[PDB]
Amino acid sequence: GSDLGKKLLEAARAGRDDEVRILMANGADVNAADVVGWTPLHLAAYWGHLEIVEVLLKNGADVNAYDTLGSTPLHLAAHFGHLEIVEVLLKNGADVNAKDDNGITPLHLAANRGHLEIVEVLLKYGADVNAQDKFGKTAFDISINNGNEDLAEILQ
Amino acid sequence: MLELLKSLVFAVIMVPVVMAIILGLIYGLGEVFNIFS
Amino acid sequence: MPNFFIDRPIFAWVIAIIIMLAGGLAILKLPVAQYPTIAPPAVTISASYPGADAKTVQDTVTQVIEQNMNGIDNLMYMSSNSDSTGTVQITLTFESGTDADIAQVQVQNKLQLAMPLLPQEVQQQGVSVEKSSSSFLMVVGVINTDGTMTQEDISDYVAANMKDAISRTSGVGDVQLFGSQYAMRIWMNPNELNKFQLTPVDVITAIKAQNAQVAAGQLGGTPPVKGQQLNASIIAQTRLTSTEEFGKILLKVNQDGSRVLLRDVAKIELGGENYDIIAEFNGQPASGLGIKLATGANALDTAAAIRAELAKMEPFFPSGLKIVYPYDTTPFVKISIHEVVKTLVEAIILVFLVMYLFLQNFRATLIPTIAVPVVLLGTFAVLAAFGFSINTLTMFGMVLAIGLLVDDAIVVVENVERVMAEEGLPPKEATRKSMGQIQGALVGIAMVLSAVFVPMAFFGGSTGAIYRQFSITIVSAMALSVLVALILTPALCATMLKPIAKGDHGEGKKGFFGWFNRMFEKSTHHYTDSVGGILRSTGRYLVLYLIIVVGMAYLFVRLPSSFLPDEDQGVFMTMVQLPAGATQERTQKVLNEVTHYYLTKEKNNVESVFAVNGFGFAGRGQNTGIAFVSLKDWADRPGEENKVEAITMRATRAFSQIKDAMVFAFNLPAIVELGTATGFDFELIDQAGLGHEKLTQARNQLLAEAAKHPDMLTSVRPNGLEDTPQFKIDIDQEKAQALGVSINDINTTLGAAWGGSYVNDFIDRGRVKKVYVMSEAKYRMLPDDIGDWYVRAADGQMVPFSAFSSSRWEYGSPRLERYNGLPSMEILGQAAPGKSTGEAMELMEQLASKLPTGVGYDWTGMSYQERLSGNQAPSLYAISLIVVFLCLAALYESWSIPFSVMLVVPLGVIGALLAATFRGLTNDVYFQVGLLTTIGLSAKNAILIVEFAKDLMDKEGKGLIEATLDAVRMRLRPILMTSLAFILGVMPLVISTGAGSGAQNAVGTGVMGGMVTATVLAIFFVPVFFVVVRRRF
Amino acid sequence: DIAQVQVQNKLQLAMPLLPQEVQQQGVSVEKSSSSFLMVVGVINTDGTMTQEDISDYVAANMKDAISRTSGVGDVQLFGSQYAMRIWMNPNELNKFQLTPVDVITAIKAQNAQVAAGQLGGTPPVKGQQLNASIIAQTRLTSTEEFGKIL
Amino acid sequence: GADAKTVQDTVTQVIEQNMNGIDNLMYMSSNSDSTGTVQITLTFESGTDA
Amino acid sequence: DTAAAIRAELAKMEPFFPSGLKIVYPYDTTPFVKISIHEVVKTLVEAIIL
Amino acid sequence: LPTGVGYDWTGMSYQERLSGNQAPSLYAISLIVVFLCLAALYESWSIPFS
Repeated sequence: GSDLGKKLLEAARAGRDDEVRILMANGADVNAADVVGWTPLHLAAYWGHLEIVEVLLKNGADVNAYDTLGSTPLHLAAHFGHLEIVEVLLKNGADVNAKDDNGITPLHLAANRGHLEIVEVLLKYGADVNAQDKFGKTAFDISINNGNEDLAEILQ
Repeated sequence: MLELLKSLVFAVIMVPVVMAIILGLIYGLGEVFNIFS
Repeated sequence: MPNFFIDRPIFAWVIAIIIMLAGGLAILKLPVAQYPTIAPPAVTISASYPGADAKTVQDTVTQVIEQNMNGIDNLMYMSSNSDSTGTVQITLTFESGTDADIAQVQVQNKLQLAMPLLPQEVQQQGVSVEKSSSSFLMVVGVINTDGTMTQEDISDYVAANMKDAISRTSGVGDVQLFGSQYAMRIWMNPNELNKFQLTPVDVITAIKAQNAQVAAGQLGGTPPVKGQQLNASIIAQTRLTSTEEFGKILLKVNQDGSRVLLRDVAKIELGGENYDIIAEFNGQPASGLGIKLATGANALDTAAAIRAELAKMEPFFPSGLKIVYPYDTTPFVKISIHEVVKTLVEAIILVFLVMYLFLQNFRATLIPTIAVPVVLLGTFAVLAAFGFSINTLTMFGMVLAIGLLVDDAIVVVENVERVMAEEGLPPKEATRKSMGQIQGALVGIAMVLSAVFVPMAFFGGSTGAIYRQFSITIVSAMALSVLVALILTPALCATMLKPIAKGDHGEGKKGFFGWFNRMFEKSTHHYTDSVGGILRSTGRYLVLYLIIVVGMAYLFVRLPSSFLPDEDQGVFMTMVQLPAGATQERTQKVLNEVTHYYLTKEKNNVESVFAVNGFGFAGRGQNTGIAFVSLKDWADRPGEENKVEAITMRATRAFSQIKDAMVFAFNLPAIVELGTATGFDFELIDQAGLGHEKLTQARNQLLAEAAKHPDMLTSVRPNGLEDTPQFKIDIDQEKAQALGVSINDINTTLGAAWGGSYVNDFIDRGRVKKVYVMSEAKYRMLPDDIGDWYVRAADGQMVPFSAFSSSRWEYGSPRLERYNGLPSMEILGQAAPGKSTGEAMELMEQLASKLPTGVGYDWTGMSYQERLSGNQAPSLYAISLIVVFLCLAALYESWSIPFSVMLVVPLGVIGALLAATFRGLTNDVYFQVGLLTTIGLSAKNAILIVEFAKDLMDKEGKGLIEATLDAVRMRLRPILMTSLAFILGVMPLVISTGAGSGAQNAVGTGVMGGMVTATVLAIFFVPVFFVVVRRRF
Repeated sequence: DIAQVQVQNKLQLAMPLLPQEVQQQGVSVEKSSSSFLMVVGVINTDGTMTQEDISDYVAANMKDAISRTSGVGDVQLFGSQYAMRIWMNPNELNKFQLTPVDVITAIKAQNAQVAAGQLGGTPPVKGQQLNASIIAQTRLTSTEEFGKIL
Repeated sequence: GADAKTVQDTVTQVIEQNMNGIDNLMYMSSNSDSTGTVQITLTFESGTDA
Repeated sequence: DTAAAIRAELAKMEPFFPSGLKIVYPYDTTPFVKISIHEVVKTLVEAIIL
Repeated sequence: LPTGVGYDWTGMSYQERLSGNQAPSLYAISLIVVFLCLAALYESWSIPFS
């Protein structure tokens, strides 16, 4: 893409906030995409950068974006143990019940990794537990396979 | 032939030159130390 | 001893002839090389798990091997690098002086006891063990310049027609190949496989079945029947030998009756077995032969023989094949060594000229020009005996020893001529007298020079080897010099020297010489008067001496250290590193851009650009590339702007204007088995449990904390690679079983399609080549091409990958690295201009001390050496000083007189330091050896002055001042002769611009400065020290 | 050294003939003496660790480093490294019509490290602007991941 | 179970290439039989450590 | 020398030990070989003095 | 013989050949030293020729 978009992608994946603010001042494409369809939000959520997620959602960052397979920043902040980033993306208009190109939801991931606070704050804002993957397994079957009992209890 | 001659001439030139330089340094330093004594 | 030879000149001539013959035989029977074995021996275990990810190999191969790398002798450290291309490189570095052969076999056996623990794919591809220290001598190129024949055809022609010959050549050890020979590539199409309800597993099985070999037996074999008259070996079906044979392979028979073949559902080609690496010589497809030199061989003759053998084979080459010879560094060796030899001859000539200017007689100048060659040939013989070679270090040591060789002969001859002119004696008794004066001083001089030059041969590491070369060659030269001066030189001074009456010292002989005599006499009188006036009050000068010492100390502390100077070897390197998720088309675009820059802007200083796409010095991938730039001969690059420093600077400034790339240009360093040798290499390790992410976090934290001290650390960078995207596939087994699909078939399909699979071997034109099976590129390019791949279920019903794949994106590392069996991340850095590496290293230790728990640090490369060789110099030089003091106390029979000789050191050290600070040099190795040389020569002069003074005060009963004055008067002439001859023999090395300018200058600058300063100051200060010491004691 | 070399050269000539169950464990050829130079010991003063945990720490973080220090010929660990111990039960196996053979095939299948190639591999097409290494399956790392097995 | 030429091409000519780069070597011979058995014999100079 | 290397390496891996893990030496033939030579040297010195 | 068909010696023959090529020098060297060493024991360049 453009020079400033690439530099902002680099900054976000490295985790430099001052450079991010600067590139934002010069009018950088906050929706700049990588070659795999990722964005600064995807990166700051993967690597757990919080201040950058705020700085981005304040300068007009698309929160319900999607890559070449349908993984929004929620799918990433969900199964990496990121609570603040999930709260932020949710308080800014994130589809808490989106889907990938394979029929996967943030609840599936938070259940696979055994996270609970993420599952809690997702259920709070309308996380449909009864959504079916492309194979026919909802978060309940995932919890039962993982052998996690408190998660299954929260899910029932 | 060419190299040997060229180096020999370079020597024939720079030998007394450096000898004069060294003897003049000795002269100057001896004068200095005569003044400092 | 000398009186045994003054009466027996022929025995001395015989010894000299013996030495000359030995040295000649050696010269004819010696290796030749740029540098000796200086880097510690290393061995690389190299492996390849094709179509794998760094984590896969790191888990399946590297951990295993590292675990079984136990019970090896003289192991110094171990590193490992695992790439996403499937390759693995484990590098074991052993102590110095370790006999790399036994270590190589040790590691090869400990590995052979681990092959059964690796998967069949690594065992099939083959694990190799190589010697990594020894770098390449030359690289041979092969291009087409004709109807385009892919680089694979060139690599095959090389491996089949230009490798056996190049390896049979003399001096050629290992011969490595860049490309790979042919291989049967089988590109399958999933659509034509779904047509006939097939899979890649069926193809693999069919090939394994119909390309194998079968043992049959014999026709009439033992135990035979009674009456049998015929025995004949049986041959069953064998391996196949073409693509057509591979086409007529029965995969199936359709219900209707038709038979399926491979020609239908699989394209078959003769192609390379690996395309990850690409080579271009000036935008032309090329292949390459890497050539290594064998222990105890001559590089020059080896390269000449290689060029001859390659000229032989031009007739037998297809139209459109020419060798072009990139990366040939033997010319630099030739030029450097020829220049050193030129220097030796010029010194031999300047000795003649100086002795003629000072003595005015041909028969006396004939003497030194007979002795120095003898000593040089004897040194060559000693090198041959001790198993050494003719290289830069040895020959520069010889150059620096020329000064002492000249000094000895000049002293002998001049003293003899002085005696003959003063006392009117004949040559024989004059020589007896001179030798009686000189022999003890010469022996003490030899032992002092030994004490000075030997202890440097006990340093530890890679610098120890350099110091060893210098020390051994110089000590051999000095010992032979003293032997000659005590054996042959008197025998010649007693026969050649023609008598001259007394009172005829030079007064008269109108002309330039009759003028130089009187000028030198005037200068001698003036210097004697100045010394006499100095000796009236000495305290005025014991303070100027402390001033000089303090200046020496200040200059020493303000002199930046170093290892060796960068030279212009005729070649340099360019490095290309794109961003994370790049391809090789983009890298080849960038490399063609670099090639155009070099062949257009620097068209006047460049001959070639060998661009290799896929290999960077740190990493292997489409993201990386290098370019060997080979320059025209120095005779065609007149100027400083046309050197490698300037070309590099220009190219770097220009390539700073390239987008989405980090393109640099650097100069091929000094010894290449080593590296940059900044004395700074660092490794962070997770000594307890932590994974890759916390370790990367700690690395970045350390880089941040290091960017806050730009006054001690600069260019702090990691050598590794940063994480990149990975395409994850979360296969599900519930659905795969509900559909009756063998997960093993799933994985085999995935791999063989996208990664490749070594199936079997075949025979082409009398050679065994492999048979790979892969997909046609069109169907591997994107994730959406995965659903295009179907598996065969148990019920005979195809199934798409889309039914169980559940793919995603992730971020993971394409290059993992470990240090001593533990995960690690490397870090490269430098000391801030104005400080030492010890301060930087201590700072980095203090920083690492503030890292999370489970993170430790360790040093590698020169840093490791710099943690051993840092505490040796002072101890060994103290040993030297004490031994010198003892030798001098013995020579003079006094514990105090030696001090008069041990204070003339700064008088040369300060000159060397001034010259180095002016020319802008560093405290490298050559400078140190030159320092020791100047010290030795100044010590010769002081020793002889003091010996003459003492012998006069004892024998002739003279006084202190009269004896001192007479001694300085008698000694001025030879001091000047030696200093002038040596300064003149060194001048070229100082004013040199071209091949070897760096080392030549680092030598000559210091040597000349020390010579001037000592020659000028000792003749004034040594009398002062002698008087003061003889008074206070 | 030469003795070890000849012995290994002769043993390599036999290893093909031994059972894989032996090649996998690992044949070793050492120059060791027959007497214990020293015996390092490791203990826990807090009483929370057992012999197994201490031995695993010793074997993972202390042994491979000491088996390389320029003079050690052999090391005998007075314990044993960790491993996934799978304690089968024949009653619960017959209840489901299974056998250890199935428990072994399932593990050899679902606990694997698969070579899956990469996107944009070589030789690629013209215009490919992407390259990424595929990941299909990895060696498991916990008892939960081993229980998940089907 | 391999013809002589088969061995000469798969084993002998494959191993006879590296050996050319050994130290203090004098000559080398090689034989490839019909029973598959193959032999290579390297002779080094006199005074060499075997 | 080997025992010195071993003890150095162990000192190089102790800081990363968890809480409680301590190293002990219930078998070491090194201290005897040190103190014996030390005693012989003490004897030599005493003999010089006598 | 035809062209492209060369010949060589191995085994005993090899050594034998070497011997024949080593002697001419062996005689020279072994003579030179005697001329020189003699000149040493008896300081003269003539009686060694005698």
